[PDB]
Amino acid sequence: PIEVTDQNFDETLGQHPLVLVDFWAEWCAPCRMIAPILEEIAKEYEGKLLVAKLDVDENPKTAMRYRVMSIPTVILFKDGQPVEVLVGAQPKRNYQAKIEKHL
Ligand SMILES: [Cl-]
Ligand SMILES: [Cl-]
Ligand SMILES: [Cl-]
Ligand SMILES: [Cl-]
Ligand SMILES: [Cl-]
Ligand SMILES: [Cl-]
Repeated sequence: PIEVTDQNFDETLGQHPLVLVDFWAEWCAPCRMIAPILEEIAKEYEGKLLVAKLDVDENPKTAMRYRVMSIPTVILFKDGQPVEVLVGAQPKRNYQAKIEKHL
């Protein structure tokens, strides 16, 4: 699980096939809840998926870009292009479902 920033967000996206981007903030409790879940996700799909984390407090223009207004927001990118969105703090199986739809 790596960090993405306003500078390298587009590099990372065009550099990897499948990228799961977690829009989060340090002060958010449902963020903290899915955080260990998303790295089990990272392990499970270690070779076909890159998990990235976007701090919306440090990267407001990136959050503004995709209009991420409420977090635990997870967006799936399939070829630099967004294909799935998960808006709540959710069970691991819900992420697994949308990842495998594009595997
Ligand atoms: Cl690629
Ligand atoms: Cl920014
Ligand atoms: Cl939530
Ligand atoms: Cl459950
Ligand atoms: Cl499990
Ligand atoms: Cl689950």
